[PDB]
Amino acid sequence: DGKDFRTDQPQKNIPFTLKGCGALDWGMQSRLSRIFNPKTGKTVMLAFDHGYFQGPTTGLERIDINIAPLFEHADVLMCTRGILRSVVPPATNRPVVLRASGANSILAELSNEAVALSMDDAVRLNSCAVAAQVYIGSEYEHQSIKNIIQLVDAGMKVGMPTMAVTGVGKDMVRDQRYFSLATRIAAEMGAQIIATYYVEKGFERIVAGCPVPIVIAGGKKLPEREALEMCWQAIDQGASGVDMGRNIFQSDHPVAMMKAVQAVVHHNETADRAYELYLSE
Amino acid sequence: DGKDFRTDQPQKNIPFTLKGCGALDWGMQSRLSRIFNPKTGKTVMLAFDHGYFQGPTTGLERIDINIAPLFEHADVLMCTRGILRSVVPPATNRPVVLRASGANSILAELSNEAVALSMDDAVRLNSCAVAAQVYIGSEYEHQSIKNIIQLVDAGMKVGMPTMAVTGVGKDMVRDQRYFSLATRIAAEMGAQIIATYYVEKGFERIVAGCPVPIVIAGGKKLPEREALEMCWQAIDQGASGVDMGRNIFQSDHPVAMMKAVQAVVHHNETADRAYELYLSE
Amino acid sequence: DGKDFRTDQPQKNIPFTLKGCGALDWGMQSRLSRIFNPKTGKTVMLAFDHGYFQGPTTGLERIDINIAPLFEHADVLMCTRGILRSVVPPATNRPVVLRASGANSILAELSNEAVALSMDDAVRLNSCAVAAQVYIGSEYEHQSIKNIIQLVDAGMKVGMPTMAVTGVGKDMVRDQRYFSLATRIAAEMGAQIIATYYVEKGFERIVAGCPVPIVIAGGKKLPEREALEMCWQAIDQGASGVDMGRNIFQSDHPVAMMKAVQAVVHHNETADRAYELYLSE
Amino acid sequence: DGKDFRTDQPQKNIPFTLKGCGALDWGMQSRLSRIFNPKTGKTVMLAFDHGYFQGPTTGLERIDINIAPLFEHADVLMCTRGILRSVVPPATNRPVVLRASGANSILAELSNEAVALSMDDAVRLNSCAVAAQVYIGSEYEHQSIKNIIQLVDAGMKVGMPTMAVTGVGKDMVRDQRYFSLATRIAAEMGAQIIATYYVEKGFERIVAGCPVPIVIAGGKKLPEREALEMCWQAIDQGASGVDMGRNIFQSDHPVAMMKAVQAVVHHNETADRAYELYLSE
Amino acid sequence: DGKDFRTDQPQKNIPFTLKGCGALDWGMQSRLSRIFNPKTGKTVMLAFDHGYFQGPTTGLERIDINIAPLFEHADVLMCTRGILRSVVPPATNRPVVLRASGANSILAELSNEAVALSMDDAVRLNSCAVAAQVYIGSEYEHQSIKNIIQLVDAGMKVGMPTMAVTGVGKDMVRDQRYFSLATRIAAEMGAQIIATYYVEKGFERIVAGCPVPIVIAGGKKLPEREALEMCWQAIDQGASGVDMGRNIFQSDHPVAMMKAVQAVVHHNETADRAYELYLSE
Ligand SMILES: CC(=O)[C@@H](O)C(=O)COP(=O)(O)O
Ligand SMILES: CC(=O)[C@@H](O)C(=O)COP(=O)(O)O
Ligand SMILES: CC(=O)[C@@H](O)C(=O)COP(=O)(O)O
Ligand SMILES: CC(=O)[C@@H](O)C(=O)COP(=O)(O)O
Ligand SMILES: CC(=O)[C@@H](O)C(=O)COP(=O)(O)O
Repeated sequence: DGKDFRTDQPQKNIPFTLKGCGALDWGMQSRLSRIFNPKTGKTVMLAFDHGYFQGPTTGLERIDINIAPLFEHADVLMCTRGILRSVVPPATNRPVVLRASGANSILAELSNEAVALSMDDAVRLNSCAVAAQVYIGSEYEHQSIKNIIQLVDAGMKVGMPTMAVTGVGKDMVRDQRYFSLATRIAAEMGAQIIATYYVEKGFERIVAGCPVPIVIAGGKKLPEREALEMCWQAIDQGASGVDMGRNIFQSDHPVAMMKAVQAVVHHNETADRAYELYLSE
Repeated sequence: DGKDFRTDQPQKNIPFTLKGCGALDWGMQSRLSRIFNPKTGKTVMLAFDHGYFQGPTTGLERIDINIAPLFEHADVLMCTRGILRSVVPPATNRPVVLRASGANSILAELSNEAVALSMDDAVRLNSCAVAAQVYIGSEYEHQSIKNIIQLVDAGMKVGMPTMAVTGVGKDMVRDQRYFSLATRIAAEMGAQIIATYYVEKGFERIVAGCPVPIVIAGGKKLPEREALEMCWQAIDQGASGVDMGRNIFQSDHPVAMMKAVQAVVHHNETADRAYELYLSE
Repeated sequence: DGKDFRTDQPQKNIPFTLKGCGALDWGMQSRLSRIFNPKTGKTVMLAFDHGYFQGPTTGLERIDINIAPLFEHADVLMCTRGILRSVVPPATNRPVVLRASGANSILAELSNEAVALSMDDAVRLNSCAVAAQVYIGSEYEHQSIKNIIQLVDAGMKVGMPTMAVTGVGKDMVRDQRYFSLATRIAAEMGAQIIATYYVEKGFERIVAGCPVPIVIAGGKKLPEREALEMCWQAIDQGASGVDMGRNIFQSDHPVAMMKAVQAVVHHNETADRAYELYLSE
Repeated sequence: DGKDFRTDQPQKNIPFTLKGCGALDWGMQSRLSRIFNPKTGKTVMLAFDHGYFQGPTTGLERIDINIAPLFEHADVLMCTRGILRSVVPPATNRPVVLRASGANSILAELSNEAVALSMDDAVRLNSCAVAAQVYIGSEYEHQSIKNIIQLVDAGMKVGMPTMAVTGVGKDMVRDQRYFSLATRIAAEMGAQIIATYYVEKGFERIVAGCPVPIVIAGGKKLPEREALEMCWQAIDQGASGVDMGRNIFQSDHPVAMMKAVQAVVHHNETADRAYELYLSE
Repeated sequence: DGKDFRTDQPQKNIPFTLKGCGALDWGMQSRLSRIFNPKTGKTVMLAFDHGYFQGPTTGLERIDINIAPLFEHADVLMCTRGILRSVVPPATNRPVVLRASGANSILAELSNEAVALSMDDAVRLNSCAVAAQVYIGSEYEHQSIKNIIQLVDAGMKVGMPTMAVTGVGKDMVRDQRYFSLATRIAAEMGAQIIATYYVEKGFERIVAGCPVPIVIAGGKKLPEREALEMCWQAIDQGASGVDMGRNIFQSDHPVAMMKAVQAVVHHNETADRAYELYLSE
C-alpha cells in the first residue's frame, strides 16, 4: 500500500530518430542500432567483402592476419559467410553485415549477380543486415533490382534489415543525377540502408532524396590521409557513415587509419585534423 | 535542374505517441490508428459480440435493426466473424475488432474458452485487431493465457494487434490488485490492447502499471447518468478509451448515449453536459 | 418475457453497389470501401509512387516535406513500401495502395516489370489494395499480365484487391479501341480496380466495357484549369475516380488543388464552379 | 464503329438476397445457391447420414435400394463420404452436404464428436457444404463448438459453407430459449447454415435471432399428416427449408412424401393440401 | 604482384573459450558473445520479467522509469516481448534474453507454464537467447522439460540459445543434490545457458557437474553486503555470472548497486570493497 505506481507521472513514448526508420518493428530497429550508433546516427563499416567476385584482393589475401587485428576497431564488420565462419572469430563481438549476393566475377559480366545466401542462413549467423548490389543502367539491372526485393520480402518476415549498395561498373558516369536515381530506387523498393559513392556536386541531393540512412563507399585506396575530406564532406552533407573498403586494409597504417575515420564521422572532426592521429605510428 | 531537395532541411522522424506502441511495424501502428484516434489517442469501441456464448442477449436480438444504426456512430465495431459477415454491411466502413475466442456458453464453465478463428480469417476479413477473453483466477485460466500467446505469435507475422479482455470469474473481486495482475500478465505476454472493468478506487494504478493502452468495458446496464461518470473517471485517470456493450444498446437512446460517451472520451467533457446533450436528442 | 425479436420485420440484405464488386467476401468488400466512399462510390487517389523507376521526380524530392501535408486531403494514398515505412507516419490514417510492381527504370526498357513485394508484406502493412502495371502491346506485355495473375492468386487467399494500371509505350496510339483492349484484359484477368487514361473521344466505351471500377491516371502536368476539365468529363462519362499525381504535387498550390479535385469527383461540381473556391485559404 | 457498349445503360449489381449471405465470396455464394433454390430461397434436404453413429438404422439398411430412388426428388442430399463414394452414384447430379463430424456412437456419450473429414476431401468430393453437430449444454459442448470453429476456419479458405446442427442431449428442455441459445452460438461462430428443431411457441423468434438461413431437422417419425404441419408451421415462421431424414424414408410412400414436403416448402401450400398430394401416389 | 600471402605463416583457428560451447555454429557462438563477455566468460544479466506471472511486483510497476536507467549497467537484459516492444527502446542497443515461458499466475499453480513465444518472434525481436522455467520435482515438471526440448529444437534451426531456469517449490528443502538434478537434466536436454540458486554447501558440485555456463538467480531480497557475498561466492566457485532480478530493484541505490555486482563478477572484486560502491550518492 506504500508502493509507488507513480500515478503523477504520465507515460510518454521515447522516439526512434534514425532517419526514415521510425515506423519499424522493435527488432528491425534493434539491429539497426547495432550498425548505427544510437548517439550518433552514423556508422563506420569495415568492408572486407570484395573477394566474393574478386578473389584475393591486395590486402585481403590473408584475412586472419591483416584484417583480424582490425575487427575490434570497427563499428560493424562486413564480409561473406564463408569468410565469417572461417576466419572471423564469433568472440570478436561486433555487428555483422552479410554479403548475400554473388555469382559474378571480374572475368565475366559484373552485374550478373544472384542471391548468395538465404535469409534462413542470414538469421542463423545472427546478422544485423544483408547487403546486395543494385545495378541500374547495366546489362543485368532487372535481376539486380529483383535480388533486393527477395531479400526485402524475406527480411520483413524476420526483422532483418537489407542494405542496397548502388554498384557502378565499367565505364559509367558517376554523377549526382545517376546516384539520385540509383539510391532512391533502392530505397523506394524498400531497402533500409543505402551504400553509395561520394560525388563532388550534389551529394547533398542524393542524401536528401533518400529517405533512409546513406553510407559512403570508399573507392580505390588513396594515400593514407586522403579524402577523409571525402568522408568529412560525406558526413557534412548527410551521409550516415562510411562502409570503407581497401582504403583501410590497404592503408599501411590499418588500426591507426580508422581511429582517424571515427573522428571525422562521430567526433565531427575537421578532415585535416584526421591527420592529427598521424601516420608516425 | 529545377528540383528543390530543400537541403536546408534535414529529414525528421515523426514520433508515434500511442502508449507502449512506439516500436511496432508500420502496418500494426496503422491498424492501431484506425481504432485509437491519432490526435486524441483514445477509442469508443462498440462491443456486440456477447452472443458468442450468451446467445440473443437483450438489445442484441436483432443486430440488423437495433444495432445497424449504431455502426455509423461508432469508432470501432466489435463482433464475431459470424455477425460481421452476416448482418454488418461492408459499406459501413468502420474498423472491426474480431472476437477470436469461444467454445463456452452460459450453461457451462465460462472460462472454458479456445481460439474461435484463425489469423488467416481475421486477415481475410480485414480485421484491425483480434480479441479474446483472459480469465485470471479461474478454473481454465491457463488455456486463456495460451490463447493470447498463440494469437500474438500469429499476429506478429502479419501486423495484427491482439486485444486481451480481462474476464473475471466466480466472484473473486474485482479490486485493483486483481486487475493489475490480470492486465500486466496479459500485456507482458504480448497483447497491445487491454480491456478491463472500472473500479471506484485506484483505477489510476491499473493504467499506470500497464505498458499498453487500457480501455474499459461497460458492464451491466446502469442509469446513463451513472454510466458516463465511469467513462469520465476512467478516461480522466488514464484509460485510453472504452469498449462499451450493454450501456449503449440497452439504453432507450443508444444513438444519444453514443455521442455522450464520445463527448466524455475525446472532447474532455465533464460528465453531465455529455447527457445535457444525451437528452438534447 | 422481456425480449423483442421483432418477428414482424424480416432481415433484409443490404446490397453492395460498388460496380462489379457485388460477389466478393466481406473483407475484400471492406477494403474497397476505405478507398471508394460508399455514398459516392468514387475515389481521389494521391499517387507518389513515381520514384519507383524514376527516382526523385520533380515534386518528389521531399515526400517527407511538400507532399506529406497533403495526405489528409486525399481519399487514398498510393506509394511504395519503401516510401511508406520511411516517411509516411501511420497516424496519417488513410487507406494505402501499395506499388507492388517494379524492377524497371528510366535507363532501360520500361515495360520490364516484376512483382516488387509479396502479399505477405502487403498484409503486414494493412494495404487496401496492391497495384501493378500492365503493358499491352509492349515487349514485356506477357510478364506484366503474369504479375497481375500472380497478385490476384495471392490476393484471393487473403481478400486483398488488385489494381491494374495500363502501361503505355513510346510506340503506341492511345485511343478508345486500345484502352478497351488494355483495361478489359486486366479486368478479365481478375483485377477489381483498373487505372487508365482519359481519351477525348470514346472514353464512355472504355468505362462501359470494363466490368469493374475505372480510375483516371493523372497524365502530363496541366494547368490546373485543364485538369479539372479532364476530371469533370471522365466522371461525367462514368469514371469511378482519379489516380492523380503531378497535376497535384507539381501544382504550385497542392492542397487547394485536391479540394478542387474532390469537388469535381464527389460533389458533382462543374469544372468552372469547381474553380470557384479553388483559391480559398 | 458499329460496336454496341450501350453506354446509355450503367452496369448495376444484381443482389444476392439469401439471408445473411450477402457478404460472401462468389464461390461460397455459388455453393449455397445449389442448396437453396434462388427462386424460393428454400430447400428440401434429404438427410441419410444417420449411420455415422447409429449403424444400419431403420429405413436406411439399404441406401442403394430404398433411398437411391429418392435422390432425384430431393434438392440436396446429406450423407457421409463413406455412403457418398460407395452407394451414391456421381451421375445423380444433385447437391451433396457432407457429414464432417463423427467418432461417436449410440453405445457411448453422444456429444463426444470430433471432425470426421478434412476440408481437403470435401473439396475432392465436390461438396456444397460440410456439416457438424453442436452440442450445447452437453459434456462435450466445448469440443462440439470447437469442431465447428475448425471447419469454419477451413471452409473460409476454400469457399465452403459450414452447417451447424444443434445436437441436443438429453436430459434437457427443447424450448425456444435453448434453441435460440444453441443456434445463435453456432451462427455467431461462423456457420452459414443452422439446422435446429421446430418449437410450437417462439420458433419465429429462433428464426429472427439467427442472421443466416435456418433449416429444420425432421425428428423422429410422425404421422405424415402431422409432419406436413410441422413443415407448414416452420416455413410460415421464417424457416428457409427442411433437413428431413426419418419423416421421409420411414414413410411407406417416401417419394409422395417429399412431393408433399416440396409443396409446403417451395410452393407455399397448406398442410392439408400438401397432404392430398401426399396421396395421389 | 603487390600480394602478400605470408606462405611462411599458417592460418590458425581461434579457440572459442566459453564453457561447453566449443562445438557450436558461428551464429550461436556469436549470440553467446553478446551475453557472456569474451574477456571474462562472465555476464551480469538484468532480469525484470517477474511480472509475467506476478503482475506489478514492487519495483516493476513502471519499467520505463525505475528500470530504464539501469539498462546502462548490465551485460544482458532479461524480459518478455510485451515489456520489450512497449517500454524498452531499440536505441538501448543491448543484448536481450526473452522470457519464452508463461501461462501461469500467482493465483494458480506456478509450475503450470507453457511456451510463451514463437521462435519466429524471438528472431523477429533479435533475441540473443530465449529462456524458460524448468520445474523438476513439481506436479507439472513433465511439460516444463518439454518446453525446454521444444525451444532448443526451434532454436537449433536458427542458432538461438535456450536458457533453462530451475523452478523450485516449498515442497523441497532446496539443496545441492537437487539443483544438481535440475541444472544437469536441462543441459542434458540441450539448454546452453543454466540459471540456478546458490546453496551455501556444495555449490561447487553444481557448476562442475554442469557442462554449460551457469548464472545464479538473485532469489528473494537479502541485504546487499551478503547478497554480494552470494555473488562473490558463486562466481569464485565457478559460476559464470548473474541473472539478477529482485536484489537490484530492491535498493534505494539500484543504479549504484549494480556497479558493486558489476565489479565482483567481472573483476573478482572483494564482496566488501563492494558494499560501499555507494559513494557520494
Ligand atoms: C562489390 C563492391 O562494391 C565492394 O568493392 C565494396 O563495396 C567494398 O567497398 P569499396 O572498397 O569498394 O569502397
Ligand atoms: C464479458 C463481456 O461481457 C464482454 O462481452 C465485454 O467485454 C463487452 O463489454 P459490456 O457489454 O460488459 O460493456
Ligand atoms: C505509373 C505512373 O506513372 C503512375 O504514377 C501515374 O501515372 C499516376 O500519376 P500521374 O503521374 O499520372 O499524375
Ligand atoms: C444425424 C442427424 O440426426 C441429421 O442428419 C438429421 O437431423 C436427419 O433428420 P431426422 O432423421 O431428424 O428427420
Ligand atoms: C522465479 C524468479 O523470480 C525469476 O524471475 C528470477 O529468479 C530472476 O532473478 P531473482 O528474482 O532471483 O533476482
